[PDB]
Amino acid sequence: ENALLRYLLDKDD
Amino acid sequence: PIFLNVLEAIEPGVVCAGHDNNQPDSFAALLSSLNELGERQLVHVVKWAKALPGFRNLHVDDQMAVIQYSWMGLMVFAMGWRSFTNVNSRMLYFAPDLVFNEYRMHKSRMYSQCVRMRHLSQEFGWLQITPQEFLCMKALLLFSIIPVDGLKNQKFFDELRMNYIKELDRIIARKNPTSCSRRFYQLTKLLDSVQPIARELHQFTFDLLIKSHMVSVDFPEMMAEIISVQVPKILSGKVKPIYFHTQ
Ligand SMILES: C[C@]12CC[C@H]3[C@@H](CCC4=CC(=O)CC[C@@]43C)[C@@H]1CC[C@@H]2O
Repeated sequence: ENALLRYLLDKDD
Repeated sequence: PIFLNVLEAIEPGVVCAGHDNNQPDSFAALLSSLNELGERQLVHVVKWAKALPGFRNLHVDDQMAVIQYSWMGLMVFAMGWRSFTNVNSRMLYFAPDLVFNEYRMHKSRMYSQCVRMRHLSQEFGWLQITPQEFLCMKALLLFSIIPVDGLKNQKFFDELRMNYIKELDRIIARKNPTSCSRRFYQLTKLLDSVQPIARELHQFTFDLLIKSHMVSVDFPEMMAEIISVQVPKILSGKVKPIYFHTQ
């Protein structure tokens, strides 16, 4: 579970 | 040309490495700058991938997986293209502020790998690869490396990959079948050629991560995690490239 990468995938920005 | 319109529209712009060119070259500074460049480009690869036709219909864990496995190949291929278009493959154009001449290829301790990457760059010239062929090929590289035990929803991945192959074929289609056939053959061979390069770089970066403390090479957050968890799955044979031709 790569949290930072998942965050980039999940964020719209 | 809906598909090409999209790929053109979503294509990332210029990414700088943040390298200080005013300082003399060193293995540590060059590799630390390459690592930071990888982190920066990964951010752009995620934003791009999210915008690719059909990508979001993949299971979210599979989106994560294809990104984590394919980034090296994708980035090498794009760098080969930049090198071709900006400096006719004379040097490796990693970024506007990180252009490798032969001295840097030597100092980086990646000379042989750099040779292969420059050969790749030259192929874009030798084959007269069009900007549109480049875009379709690059998109296909995202869908060219997966676990041997398959993904969470393999069927959706298979369908997506199929459609990206079809779009490449369309962009090649020449009222003479032999011309399109030779061309598809050439471009699939070129795509295959990325994988052994990416694998040598996978080994190099993993070995470097393992000893990074001993050589003063910094690895940013995402790169360090990916290279310690995901890259070993490639090196151990759990995750393998999808080849067109039998190697
Ligand atoms: C992985 C790596 C950092 C990221 C580099 C990679 C070489 C290929 C490459 C080309 C790019 O244009 C982005 C950075 C990357 C993806 C480097 C090889 C060793 C170093 O640790």
